[PDB]
Amino acid sequence: TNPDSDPALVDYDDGIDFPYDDPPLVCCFGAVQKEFVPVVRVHDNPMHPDIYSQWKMLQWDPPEFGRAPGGPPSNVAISHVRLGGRAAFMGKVGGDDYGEELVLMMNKERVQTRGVKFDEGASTACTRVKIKFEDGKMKAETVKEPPEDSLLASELNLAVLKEARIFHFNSEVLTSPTMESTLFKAIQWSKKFGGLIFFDLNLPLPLWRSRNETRKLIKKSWDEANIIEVSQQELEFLLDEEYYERRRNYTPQYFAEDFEQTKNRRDYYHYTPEEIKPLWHDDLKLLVVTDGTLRLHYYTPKFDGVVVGTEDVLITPFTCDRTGSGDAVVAGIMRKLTTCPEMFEDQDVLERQLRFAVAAGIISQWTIGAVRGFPTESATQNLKEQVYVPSMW
Amino acid sequence: AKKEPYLKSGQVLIVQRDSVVIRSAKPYLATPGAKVHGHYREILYEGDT
Amino acid sequence: GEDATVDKMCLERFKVFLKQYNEWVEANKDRLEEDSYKYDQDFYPGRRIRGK
Amino acid sequence: IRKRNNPPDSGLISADSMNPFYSISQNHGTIRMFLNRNKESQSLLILSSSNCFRIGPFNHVKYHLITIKNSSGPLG
Ligand SMILES: [Ca+2]
Ligand SMILES: [K+]
Repeated sequence: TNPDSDPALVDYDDGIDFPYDDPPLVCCFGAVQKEFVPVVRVHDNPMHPDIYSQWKMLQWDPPEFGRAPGGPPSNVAISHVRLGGRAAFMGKVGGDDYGEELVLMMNKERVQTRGVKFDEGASTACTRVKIKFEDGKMKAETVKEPPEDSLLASELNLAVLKEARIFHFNSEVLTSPTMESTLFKAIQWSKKFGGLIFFDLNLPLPLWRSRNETRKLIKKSWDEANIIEVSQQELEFLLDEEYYERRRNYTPQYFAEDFEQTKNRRDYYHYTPEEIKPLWHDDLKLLVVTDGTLRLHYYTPKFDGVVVGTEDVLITPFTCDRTGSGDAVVAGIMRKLTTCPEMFEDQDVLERQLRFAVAAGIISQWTIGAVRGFPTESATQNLKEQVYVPSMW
Repeated sequence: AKKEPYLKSGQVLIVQRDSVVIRSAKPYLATPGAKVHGHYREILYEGDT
Repeated sequence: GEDATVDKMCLERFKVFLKQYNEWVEANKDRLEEDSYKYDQDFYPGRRIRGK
Repeated sequence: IRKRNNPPDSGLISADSMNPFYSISQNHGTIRMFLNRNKESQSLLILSSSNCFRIGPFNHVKYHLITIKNSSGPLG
């Protein structure tokens, strides 16, 4: 009954004897926010600084890292429920109106907020910082972490962790010393009850500074995640950003080595498992690399491959929004993993079910706002059947 | 042969011991009585008749 | 036949050139190969044979 | 013409930005150019990796004393 104890002695037990209700529960762990795309990098050709009506042009011609941006784990939980699954969110919010509103936001989405703790003496999504002028450059230091980054290990809901067959978290929690300590306890509990660990990187702005520095931080959480989702930019940044850029810019001097190279299409390079060896480990049951919704490069210990997808943000130019697309594809993966255990060891069914995740991401790009337009399961299933020939579904 | 995949349309530009380099070409079927616009080896741009 | 073998030949001016040529080859084998990579992106017939 | 006759000798003081070299401190493709005499001007085409491609390897070539082994090289 002690969340902060070592998950090796007596479990939390309680009076759960009847079978859990299908579909299997999924726990999404971390901060709760609306919108708040974490993956931020420097991009060229900016639009007008003031005229935000022109910024739609960067939605249908997006930065390559922002093709299918991820979000807070709440978006994954909300999108997972709309896909038919059951999701429970674990985190801490303040006692102010926003904390009530955020919890109300997840409650209306049928997301189990029993794992959400309330910090009365805190302001939701509010970080108090001190501005210091160091070496002639203005900087800031986190005086007090927000309640999202202030979930103690003793506040974990073991009932959620025991039922949750998949435990999901982002790399944003790794930017908080309090949450990083709490995360490993939650992972330890989840492994004890048999749940799978899902690691959706979604590297925030600080973690893009250096490859060596970032890999050191990710190292501990990477080695204990059964399922890992990364984007193409994240995967290349972790291995070698410059090397893969040189391959894309390479053009044969005299003639193409094959007919397809003459077409000079977009480079949908499928990384070999040898290039994945530095990031691979024994417990990694599945790794997916998402080039937006265009390519889903999946990797398993037994096999690997790529699932081709599409994107049509231009079909609705005035209501297209890339935000939350990465959450939708992640939620689509967990939706099918909890219902098709054969996926981890059957490549044919792995591609078919991943197309559901592709279709979910496509719909999520057609509406302004992430949680506002997360696709329904029937909407996602219909798009999958329309987009793909019946042999692929 | 049976094992080798099909050859894309074009002209054999380079012949080597094992591999062959092809310059891409697009054949257009023309019936008798048609009028070919342009002399031999004349440069045609996209959209030119 | 036997009287036509190499040991009956002078070839000294050419032999001295071979002595100079071999010395130059050793001191420039690596230097020339690096220049080929630096300037010629892809190997083509007529370019320096490099690599394996 | 005849660079002597260059009032550009005073052109630098006008709107020019030539460096005095005392304080100043991909695309590929072969030329496919031929002379069509009906134009009196040679026309140009570019052969690059977007036009010429390599067909995969296959076996299409079918071959029909005080000395060292024969080796391709100069004779003198
Ligand atoms: Ca992601
Ligand atoms: K959206």
